Amino acid sequence: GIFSRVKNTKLYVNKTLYSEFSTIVIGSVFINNSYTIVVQPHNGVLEITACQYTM
Amino acid sequence: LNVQYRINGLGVTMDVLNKNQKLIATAFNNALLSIQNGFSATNSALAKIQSVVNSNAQALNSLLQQLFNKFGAISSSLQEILSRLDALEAQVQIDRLINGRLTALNAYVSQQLSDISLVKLGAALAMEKVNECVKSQSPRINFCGNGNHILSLVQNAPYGLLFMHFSYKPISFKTVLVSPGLCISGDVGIAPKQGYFIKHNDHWMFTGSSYYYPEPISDKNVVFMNTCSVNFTKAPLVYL
Amino acid sequence: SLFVCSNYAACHDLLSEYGTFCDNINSILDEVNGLLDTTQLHVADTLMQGVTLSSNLNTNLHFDVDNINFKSLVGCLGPHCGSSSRSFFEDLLFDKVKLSDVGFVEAYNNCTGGSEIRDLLCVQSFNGIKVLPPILSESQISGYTTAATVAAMFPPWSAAAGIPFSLNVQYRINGLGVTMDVLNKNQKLIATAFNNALLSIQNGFSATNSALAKIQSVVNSNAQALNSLLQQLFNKFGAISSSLQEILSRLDALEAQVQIDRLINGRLTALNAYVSQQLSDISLVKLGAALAMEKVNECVKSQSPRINFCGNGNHILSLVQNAPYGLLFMHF
Amino acid sequence: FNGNIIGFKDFVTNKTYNIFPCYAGRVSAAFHQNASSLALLYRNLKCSYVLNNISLATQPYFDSYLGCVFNADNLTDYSVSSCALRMGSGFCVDYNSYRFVTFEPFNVSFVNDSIESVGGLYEIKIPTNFTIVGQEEFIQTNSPKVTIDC
Amino acid sequence: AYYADSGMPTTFLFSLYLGTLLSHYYVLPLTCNAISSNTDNETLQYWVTPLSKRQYLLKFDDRGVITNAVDCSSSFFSEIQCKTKSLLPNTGVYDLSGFTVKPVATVHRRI
Ligand SMILES: *[C@@H]1O[C@H](CO)[C@@H](O)[C@H](O)[C@H]1NC(C)=O
Ligand SMILES: *[C@@H]1O[C@H](CO)[C@@H](O)[C@H](O)[C@H]1NC(C)=O
Ligand SMILES: *[C@@H]1O[C@H](CO)[C@@H](O)[C@H](O)[C@H]1NC(C)=O
Ligand SMILES: *[C@@H]1O[C@H](CO)[C@@H](O)[C@H](O)[C@H]1NC(C)=O
Ligand SMILES: *[C@@H]1O[C@H](CO)[C@@H](O)[C@H](O)[C@H]1NC(C)=O
Ligand SMILES: *[C@@H]1O[C@H](CO)[C@@H](O)[C@H](O)[C@H]1NC(C)=O
Repeated sequence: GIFSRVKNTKLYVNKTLYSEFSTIVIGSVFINNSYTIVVQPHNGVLEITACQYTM
Repeated sequence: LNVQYRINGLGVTMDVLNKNQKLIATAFNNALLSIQNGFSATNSALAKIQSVVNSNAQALNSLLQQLFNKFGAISSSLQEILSRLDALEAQVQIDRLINGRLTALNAYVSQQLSDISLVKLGAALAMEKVNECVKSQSPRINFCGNGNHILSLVQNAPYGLLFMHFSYKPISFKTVLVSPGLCISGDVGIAPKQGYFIKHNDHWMFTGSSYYYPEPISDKNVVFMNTCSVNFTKAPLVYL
Repeated sequence: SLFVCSNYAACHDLLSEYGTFCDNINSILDEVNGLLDTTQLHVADTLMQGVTLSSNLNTNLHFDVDNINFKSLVGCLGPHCGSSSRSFFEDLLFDKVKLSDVGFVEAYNNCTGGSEIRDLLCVQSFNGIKVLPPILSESQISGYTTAATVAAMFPPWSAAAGIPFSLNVQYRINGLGVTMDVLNKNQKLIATAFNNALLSIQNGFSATNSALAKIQSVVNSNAQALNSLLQQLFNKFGAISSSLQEILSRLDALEAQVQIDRLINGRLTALNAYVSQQLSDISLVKLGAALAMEKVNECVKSQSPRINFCGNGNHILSLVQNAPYGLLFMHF
Repeated sequence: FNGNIIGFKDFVTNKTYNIFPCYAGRVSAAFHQNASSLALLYRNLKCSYVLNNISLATQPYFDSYLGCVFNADNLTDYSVSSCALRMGSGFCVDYNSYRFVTFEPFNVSFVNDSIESVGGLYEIKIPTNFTIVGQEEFIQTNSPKVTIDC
Repeated sequence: AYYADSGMPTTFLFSLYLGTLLSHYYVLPLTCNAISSNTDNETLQYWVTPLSKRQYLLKFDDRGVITNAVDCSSSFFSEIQCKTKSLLPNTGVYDLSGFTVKPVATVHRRI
């Protein structure tokens, strides 16, 4: 098991304030099997892809 | 009269008790007030009473938690084991769980019988104190009270009994010259009944074992003997 | 986590959710130790209920008076007796019983400093079955007994109802029937009789005396119980082996869980039976301690008209001396 | 006698060895509600063995009869008549860092009077004032009648 | 999976059934044109910490909010703290059953 803490990166854009960080991925072999899970954010909302597709 | 007669067995004479009965009355009242106000603190009586109550509650709670233990099975609830598993293949699987609960109950009742037997022995000691120190009094040392015991009242307590061992404790002492044993020059000994012999201005007087009070020599405080020993204070003019 | 299973990870990992079945064992063991040290404290309290010693009391110098030998009942020297702990009689009693508090701490201390493996205490103490020393060492109890014995004779008298030892035996023997006309003229005979009684008592431990029989029986019973408990770990219990390394190494870590569950619950129920028997034995020891305290404050400190209680026959006096895991009385 | 291994003998060097079990014991740690540190005490051990087998010394410590105690200054001369953290053999520890001291539950009542008899008389402290005190005692006579069904 | 935007502890998100034993984890690099911008923007501070089978003493308030937790394995203090289920245990001696000894591994017995 693991534990990861993320510090918000308050980056300022022209008249807009956003915050984006890295993307975390978990797996065992990273092939068309093992049920890989990728968790990535898109400007304030998390998107999780639990599909076991190739990379 | 009971406290006055019982306090004589320790050594103090009635010459002081008869003139200080009000002191005994106020001492008893103060003792009862101290006993009644003693439960507010961490008294030993409430400690063992709450220990017995909490021990019974802890035993019942531990027994109830035994039903929630897995015992090597998949779960502890009966509905899950008889619903998820088939009614035909779960018999041998539930047999170990049911005999485990039965042996746990057997161990609990065995410990309960042992504890109840200990309770019976304690009750025997309690009845012995009730009919030995409360109702009457016998010459036993350090039994009805850790010290100079006088009386012992009884009051009901939650799951047991409570006793008021009215002891006898002194406050101030006094240095004095004592002399156990004495004998007349006519080849006859003298022994103190309950106390010692104290010389006081060329005169031999007897005092109690727990109260310095020089009283004259009489027959109720002298154990007569037939011949004098060797390590006795030789002193004439002490004829009775 | 020591006697239940060795210092491994597979056994400790399974003992997380199943660890609630050993909490009651630890609690009952703590309760047993509580009864033991509370009874020991009550015994130490009843041995000095009304003692009153003197500051100018030289135990090593002034220890004999009125033709009666008290050398074996005195065991301290100087203001602080640090080098001297027990008396001569206690030394003779503890010489034949080496498994005392000092013996246990010596056997446990000389386990890693360099010696020869000839005892089972090192294998017992390294498997979680250790014997902690009592809250009061044998030296403290021996000093308490010595103080009581000395206070019973030197003024002020405490354990002799406020009367000298010679006067106590002379007044007590009158209750049996003999008058003081014979006792007053034969005080030297009583003194030499007491000296001969002490000599016979001291020299009686060399043979198969009843005191050493029960003392060694108690020590051997405790050692046998600990050995039998340790042998339970070596039992197969229906498994292929008894060692944890073999069962967690030869068999797979996934299919051995259900197989090790029966072995672990068997060891736990064996421990539960052992602590139950230990509680029963400790309760019996508590009752025996109650009887011992009754004799201490009923026949040693004072005397009451009771028949065949302080001695099988015409009892006169009853001295007290410390013994390994108990007390010893001299029913004169 | 029981049947356990205690040694062996190598077949390649003709050497014999005696197997001695290594240290696998416990450690006692006394804690007080008003304190912050802990008084670690290793029963039946030497300070050199603990320092050469656990870690380096970082807290004040000294040897003792029971073993090597940590974070507790030893003071054998001091005596207390009431202790709450008993360690055994008449030794107690208490928060002032804890201090290793000795405890005696009860002490005899020493007096400044002579022992021998001068002129055929002795010295005994007899009372002159008295106050009847009241003690307490609870004896468990009845117990809750528990019932369990089948 | 558990995430928490506000507060110290974290809440539940979901649970699935995979069966396959997980063995790795990675951090995808960012082909981003503006990350530092000549030390004028926030950089990356991604941290990870491994876990193990341990046990704590979680204290819940009147509103069910975690405030203090005992490690139970950091030192002997945590063991005594979580042994009696109290942040400030009572006085007395505490025999720590389960003291670390750090032994060696023994395998492949030879005949
Ligand atoms: C895994 O899926 C990809 C799809 O892009 C495919 O090209 C590849 O051949 C697959 N792997 C195997 C071993 O068939
Ligand atoms: C008490 O008796 C002993 C032996 O009979 C004797 O030596 C001693 O002098 C006596 N004590 C006194 C004060 O005479
Ligand atoms: C070891 O002892 C055996 C037994 O006598 C002997 O034959 C042999 O030469 C010795 N040395 C070695 C290296 O085996
Ligand atoms: C602990 O400290 C508090 C601080 O006021 C004090 O009131 C209390 O008596 C102390 N208790 C002990 C046992 O030292
Ligand atoms: C600690 O104990 C030793 C004896 O084991 C003693 O010599 C030493 O003085 C003690 N330390 C003190 C009192 O500071
Ligand atoms: C005995 O002590 C009590 C304690 O309060 C005191 O009130 C009383 O006056 C004393 N007796 C005498 C005779 O002074």
